[PDB]
Amino acid sequence: MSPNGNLIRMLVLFFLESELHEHAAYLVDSLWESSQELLKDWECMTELLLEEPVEEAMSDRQESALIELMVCTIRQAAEAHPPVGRGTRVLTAKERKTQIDDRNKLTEHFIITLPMLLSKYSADAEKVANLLQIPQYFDLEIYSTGRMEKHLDALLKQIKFVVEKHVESDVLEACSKTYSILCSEEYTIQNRVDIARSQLIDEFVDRFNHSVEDLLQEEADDDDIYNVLSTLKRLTSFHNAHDLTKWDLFGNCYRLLKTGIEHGAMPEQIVVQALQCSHYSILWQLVKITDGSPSKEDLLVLRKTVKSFLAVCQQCLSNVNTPVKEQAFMLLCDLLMIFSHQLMTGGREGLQPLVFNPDTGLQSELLSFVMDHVFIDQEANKIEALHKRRNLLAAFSKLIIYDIVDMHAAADIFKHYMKYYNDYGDIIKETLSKT
Repeated sequence: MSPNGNLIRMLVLFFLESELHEHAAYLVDSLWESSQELLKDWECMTELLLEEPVEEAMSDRQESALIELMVCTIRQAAEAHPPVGRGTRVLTAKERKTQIDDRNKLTEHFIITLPMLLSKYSADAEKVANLLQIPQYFDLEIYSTGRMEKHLDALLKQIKFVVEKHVESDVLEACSKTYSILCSEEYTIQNRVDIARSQLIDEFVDRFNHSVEDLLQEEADDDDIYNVLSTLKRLTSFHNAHDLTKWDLFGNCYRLLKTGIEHGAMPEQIVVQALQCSHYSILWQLVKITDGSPSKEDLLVLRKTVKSFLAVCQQCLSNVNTPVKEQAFMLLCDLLMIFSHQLMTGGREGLQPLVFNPDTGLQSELLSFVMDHVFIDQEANKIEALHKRRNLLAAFSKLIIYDIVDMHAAADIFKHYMKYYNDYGDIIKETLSKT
């Protein structure tokens, strides 16, 4: 009770202090066989995190670690297998009973306590984003069963406070996924969550719309920018996993971008978010059209929208800020692939009017960016910058293979940048082998 509390405090210390386990997941997995009983005392952990001390209180670093270890033990119990990277997975009768009983325990416990944890740690972006990895392991039917509506209401209260307090993309994405999970995975509660969600969206689409109007009518304040960016960020996070087309967000995103091209003075993060948001609006418009039985006029409406947006991304390659260029580039390579002739697979030849062949101008600009921004002359941030330039090239590579760009002009550039490997590689290879 306090005994299991000491073991968990020291387990959190051994993790943080030693360098013998880099990953909480791997530490938990390693102790799992021997210490499952301790590692699922979730009442003990939530107690440590929620109680006030008598003496010796936990540090902010230690609290952070305990939450991370707790979410790891919650996954391990729910999934009943080692974490990604330690895999190899058939369960005995007793392991399956333990999985069900564990799923039942952590669900009852965290439905009650997860709202209290979010409340207390609401301002801590890393902590809240970890805590919000928890409902995905819930046995959501229990919200009905335990006459537990009061606690669903409480989680939604606290998610609302999180989204309202925060702009970090990790936190917003955690909130977006948590609404997803609560919705379309149990009809009983689907309606209650749907109401809380659209109310949240309504309040943010109003704030976004008023701020867009503020900024464009306006000289322009620091407030005027913060308000647009901050509200747009929330809606962009959500627009990936929630169809927000009923709010015409593409319209106001389009104006923001059209203004940043024209008078050249739109802040980079507004442009990036505005591009992402527009893209998500277009993907969702596409799903409603595929699955529906769309008219001729329906197709030509979306086509005008997609042509105007391809044009905005083309133009945003010329923006001075390289995060803008990368975003525009990534979207160009997505959209040019999506609205390729691929679209007329699976008997869906109705969609021909939605097909887009990029012009020479565009293909040349999609060549330029690769030369300028994938292949550049010159810690932790640089292994991350590299994987992105990889993802950029790979996105571009798909367009080459299907002749959507000039496959020759591309390979020519791939020669030019591989030269020293084709000219000296054998000599460099053998030299290095004998050392």
